[PDB]
Amino acid sequence: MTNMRKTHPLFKIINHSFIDLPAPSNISSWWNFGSLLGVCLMVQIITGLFLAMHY
Amino acid sequence: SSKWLDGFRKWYYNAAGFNKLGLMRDDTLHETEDVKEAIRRLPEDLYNDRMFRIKRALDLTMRHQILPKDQWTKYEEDKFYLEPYLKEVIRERKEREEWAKK
Amino acid sequence: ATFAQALQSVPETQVSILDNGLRVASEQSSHATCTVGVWIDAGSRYETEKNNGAGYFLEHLAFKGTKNRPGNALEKEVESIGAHLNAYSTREHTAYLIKALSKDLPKVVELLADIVQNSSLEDSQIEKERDVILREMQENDASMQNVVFDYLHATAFQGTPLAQAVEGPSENVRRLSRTDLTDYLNRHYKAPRMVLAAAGGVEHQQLLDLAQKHLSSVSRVYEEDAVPGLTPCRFTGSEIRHRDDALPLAHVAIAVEGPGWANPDNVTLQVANAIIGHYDCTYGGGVHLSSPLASVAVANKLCQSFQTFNISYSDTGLLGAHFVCDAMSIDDMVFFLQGQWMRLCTSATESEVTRGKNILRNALVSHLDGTTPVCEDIGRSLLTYGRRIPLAEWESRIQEVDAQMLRDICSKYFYDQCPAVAGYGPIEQLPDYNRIRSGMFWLRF
Amino acid sequence: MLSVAARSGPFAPVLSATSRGVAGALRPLLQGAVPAASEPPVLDVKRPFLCRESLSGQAAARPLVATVGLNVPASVRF
Amino acid sequence: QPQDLEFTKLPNGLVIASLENYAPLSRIGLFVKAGSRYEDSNNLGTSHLLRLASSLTTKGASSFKITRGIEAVGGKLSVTATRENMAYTVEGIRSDIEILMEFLLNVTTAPEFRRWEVAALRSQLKIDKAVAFQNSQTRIIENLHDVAYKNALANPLYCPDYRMGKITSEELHYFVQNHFTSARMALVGLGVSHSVLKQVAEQFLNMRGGLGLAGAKAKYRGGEIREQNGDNLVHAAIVAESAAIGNAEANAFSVLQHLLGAGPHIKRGNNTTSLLSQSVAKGSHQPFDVSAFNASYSDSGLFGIYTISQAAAAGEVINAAYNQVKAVAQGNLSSADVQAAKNKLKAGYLMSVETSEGFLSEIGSQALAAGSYMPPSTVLQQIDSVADADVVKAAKKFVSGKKSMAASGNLGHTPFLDEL
Ligand code: HEM
Repeated sequence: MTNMRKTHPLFKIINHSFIDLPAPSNISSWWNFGSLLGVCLMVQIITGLFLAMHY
Repeated sequence: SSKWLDGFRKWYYNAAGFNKLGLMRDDTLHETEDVKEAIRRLPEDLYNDRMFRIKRALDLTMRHQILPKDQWTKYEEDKFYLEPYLKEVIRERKEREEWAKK
Repeated sequence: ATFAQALQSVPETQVSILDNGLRVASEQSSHATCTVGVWIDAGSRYETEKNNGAGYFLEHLAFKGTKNRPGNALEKEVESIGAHLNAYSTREHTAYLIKALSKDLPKVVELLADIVQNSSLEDSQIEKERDVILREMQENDASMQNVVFDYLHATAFQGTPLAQAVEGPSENVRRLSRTDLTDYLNRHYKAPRMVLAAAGGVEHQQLLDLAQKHLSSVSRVYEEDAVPGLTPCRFTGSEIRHRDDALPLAHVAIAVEGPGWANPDNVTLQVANAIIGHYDCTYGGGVHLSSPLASVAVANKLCQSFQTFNISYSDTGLLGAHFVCDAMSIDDMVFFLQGQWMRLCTSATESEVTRGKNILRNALVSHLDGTTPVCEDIGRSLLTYGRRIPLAEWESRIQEVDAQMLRDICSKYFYDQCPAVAGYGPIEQLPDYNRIRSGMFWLRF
Repeated sequence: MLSVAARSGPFAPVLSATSRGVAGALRPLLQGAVPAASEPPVLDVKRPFLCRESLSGQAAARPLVATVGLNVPASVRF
Repeated sequence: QPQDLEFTKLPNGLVIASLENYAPLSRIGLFVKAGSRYEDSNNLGTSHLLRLASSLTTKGASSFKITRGIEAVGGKLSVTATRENMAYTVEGIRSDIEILMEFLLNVTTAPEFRRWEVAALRSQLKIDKAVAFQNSQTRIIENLHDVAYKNALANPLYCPDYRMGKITSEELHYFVQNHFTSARMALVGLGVSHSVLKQVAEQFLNMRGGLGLAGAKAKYRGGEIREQNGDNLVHAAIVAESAAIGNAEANAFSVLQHLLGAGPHIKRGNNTTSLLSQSVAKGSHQPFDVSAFNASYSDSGLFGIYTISQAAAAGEVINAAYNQVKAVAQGNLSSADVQAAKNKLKAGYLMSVETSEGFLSEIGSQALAAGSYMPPSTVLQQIDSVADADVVKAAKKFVSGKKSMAASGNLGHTPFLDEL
């Protein structure tokens, strides 16, 4: 057997980025903000797609 | 009709086309896990001969050429060198599978 | 000649009780050599952090002279007859044993009687084995397995008398004196917490006559008139990690709470450990080991070694695994180990259950080969269970274990539990407690 | 004839070792290279014996006997 | 119920010894006279690889089948090797002992020794040597046997570093066909009847001649070796010739070994009855250990002093031990201490055979060395017949003999053989 999270060629990127990424323990709430930006970005895209469906 | 089948086998061997590249029949096998284990158990002289034959075949296919007709792999001298190693690998894998069944 | 009447042909352990409360048990065999030992229910669990190294320092002082054989003289009469004298102490037991011939039975009973009764202590000897135990502890700091198991006992039994080690801290062995040792002897060396076990060419009548002649007076009265009890210990899901990157290898032990000495389910848990097994780098097997964890560890070159353990104490215990490996493998090894545990909670089939039953049968019978492990089994069984369990009873208890109750017991003790983790060495890739805690359950199940 | 290295004729660079901190203009003969060799395996450290009681029993008294088990760790007795 | 020990020699020299004690688990071992002493310089370290090659594919059972069958029933398989002979021991339930015998005899009699298997096994060979050399007693004993003999006993147990990656399977087949012959093996069984042992012996074992290769008589060399490796403790072994197995002086050498001290009897004691430890501790104040090293073979033997001392105090410990043995050799000894040494030797011999594995090892060793079984009471009464003059003679033979020294550690203060 093997570890599917670390050996799959697609899941290795998600494991290296958002699962087993080493991060500082003492970062404050401001370090949330950029991730929120990414979420807000895709939110815009989703809403924009539906605003592209009737404009 | 044994000689009809045998001559048809010679015709199919000449019509497959890998004898014109200098290749043996055991070189043309697809390298799955059992076949890779069969190459891993080979003696080093046979391994080097096989690797040179694959390199020569790839070089011939690159230039879209073939060997001269006297350098073609004849049917009688085509040695089935990988057959006992592959046979042992299949036997061991089937033994492991039948142990895992029970 | 089947296995059942072969196990029935084992001689019965003969147990009698003297008038003071001392247990006397014997196992008659055909050997010309015998093993006689004294087991006392007194360890580091019976200490109140002011005499935390009392048992270790007392067993250091036990073979240094008595009130009847001062100095090394008793040593002469245990070395002029060829007898080998040994002693040990765990967190809840103490043993003083002599292996000798069958002809020297009254003398070894006399030495075992007066060692545990009239041990002479003098201040020069107090300071001599004070510095000796300081050097012993300095030596034992370099054995990483002992350090990791002491860490596991410290973090799994926090605030309880099971966290403190047998040796104790260095401040106690620098501050223990004669009066506290005398108090420990008066409080713990009593007949209802004492078993005299014999194995080999020993008749029960001669052993009983010598025990009545020598061990009749043990001062079994409670002098202080205060009851010494055994409160239950609180298991703590926690982790201790000792980061030190200069060590070449990392030792990690992960364990959950055990059921205890008197729980029958321990037997089932033994079978579970026999499914997981153990592996060392010098094993001659290779890839074709039956245990999936050992096979994947030798296929991926993960661990130097691993071993499972089920340590038992009164109502409690530590059931888990210990592996030494390099740093770069640690997390991967943890993952595989956790998967094996969850496999036993979910997908235990009858083939590996039968294999674990056979392994437990062979190990639990062939462990009792010789007078010393038989005597140890008699002493520990009379101290823990209150009786010596016959080997056919162990066979009948192993036989009832099938896959359904094994996965039931494994889901009871391993599934969705909070473990205790102790790490020592380059343990950076050893994860947080949250990933190990998340590894104790499957989302697919 | 002093200068021992030059007194020994054929064994001149065997009895004396010459190195440099700054390379010369003349290129040395037999430049030489370390091949990539194997590495010893990493084993856990053992208990030291810094007291007289721990050294008791560590001295050999019997012929040396090795034992290799299949699922038993390999052991040795002195 | 153990009525006797059934001892039989077949006409081709194969020995079968069986004892029926109705034990819950049976133990069956094949003892082959094929130790590390039977290699010349052209196949050194072959016995190490042949010890490690027990789990390879054999003609009758694959390696996967061998491992899964030996541990599916809960049984165990081990190989125990010294310089002289090797032992292949299987152990398991009385019910499942027949397939264990088939697996053991397939391993021993007909190995296939495939090339890729030993190619994968050389790494385990290196790992096992590096694990076993973690004890400095192992390296000292290996160097002591290397210096003490010219040939036929100086071959190491463990494979040398140059031989790793160069041991072929053809040398293993050569070793098996030349040393696993019929009249050099004893099949010993505990918990198993004699008739099935004879059936297995006539079935699996009767295709070998019996003699093979003889040996090279193990001539004595002498000398010293010193290994500056920078340890906290200095290990020094000073040895000389002694009696072989079967002589009247080997028992006297064992009595002398237990008289001078051959191991502790008390945990964290002081060894008051040991002459060497008392003589060294008369003038010393640092941690140490002195014991008497004894080893007996079929043709030669070794007896001497083993000392673990400090780096700056090695000379005092070595000189104190040597002066104590020189005092013993001049008749300065007590007959009561000789009686204590005899009691210690009898106790150690009786405790070495109480376990089933020690009993099987002693039966196999006696069957290989002499071809007949010796009851333990006869061994005890042979111990009792040793005179004190024999002990004085053995000490005098050690003092007057040529020496071999193996030293390891910080050897700035460790003395030399001519400086003794
Ligand atoms: C690809 C993704 C996007 C699409 C398809 C999209 C599409 C549209 C459409 C169709 C409108 C006109 C609808 C209306 O406002 O009545 C609009 C308006 C607008 N969009 Fe986007 N948009 C996208 C992403 C974004 C992003 C990333 C931003 C910046 C955060 C953005 C900012 C705006 C703003 C400010 C307006 C004007 C809203 C208003 O009327 O006040 N859009 N978008």
